[PDB]
Amino acid sequence: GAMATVQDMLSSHHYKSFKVSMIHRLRFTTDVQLGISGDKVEIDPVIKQKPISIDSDLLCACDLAEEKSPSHAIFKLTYLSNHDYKHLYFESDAATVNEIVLKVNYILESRAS
Amino acid sequence: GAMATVQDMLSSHHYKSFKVSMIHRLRFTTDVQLGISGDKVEIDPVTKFWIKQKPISIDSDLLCACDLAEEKSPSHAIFKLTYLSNHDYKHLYFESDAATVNEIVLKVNYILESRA
Repeated sequence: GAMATVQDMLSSHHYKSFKVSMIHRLRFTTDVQLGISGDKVEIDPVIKQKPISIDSDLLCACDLAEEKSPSHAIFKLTYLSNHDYKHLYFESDAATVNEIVLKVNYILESRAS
Repeated sequence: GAMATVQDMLSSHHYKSFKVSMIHRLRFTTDVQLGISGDKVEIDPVTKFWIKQKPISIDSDLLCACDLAEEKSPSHAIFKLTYLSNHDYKHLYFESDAATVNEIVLKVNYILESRA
């Protein structure tokens, strides 16, 4: 019904941050805070260590890339940056990863009317 | 010794599969079975927003090179396979223990060397 749909929209678009590790190369990762809302995705350190800030309208996709075990999953976020697709990869435990992938797709899917 | 090394040359083109990690975008690994014989090289991966891994089949006559990329410990080594696919060179990276890796690299290069 209308209450449940509104509540799910609030809940998927509210800002929420997640402690994940960003993967620069095979086994070279840094710990980050990944902040996601309906308006922006931000990546801040807890190789480039300048914060990253992406307008949510420049996001393209967010997919699960590998789930190893309940405690190790990797996902890939794709966005536009000065006219090219870039990919960021992060890993965390599998429940966290699945929550993040669903939240980002729920925001991509909400753009249509 | 010499006769085991000659047995390995004799059997170099026979089918053998290895359980190794394929490295994706120089960032993470997934587990594959890498089947190698003188006929071809196959990579077969061993959940609604899931990046699908398609099986890869390469005719051995499109292989170009197989090179140890680095050896970290006895426990981690990485090799690179290069091949021609629709007119471009493609490169795949795999890692496993050093013993497995050295065995694959030798086997693939015996296969490339036997062209004649």
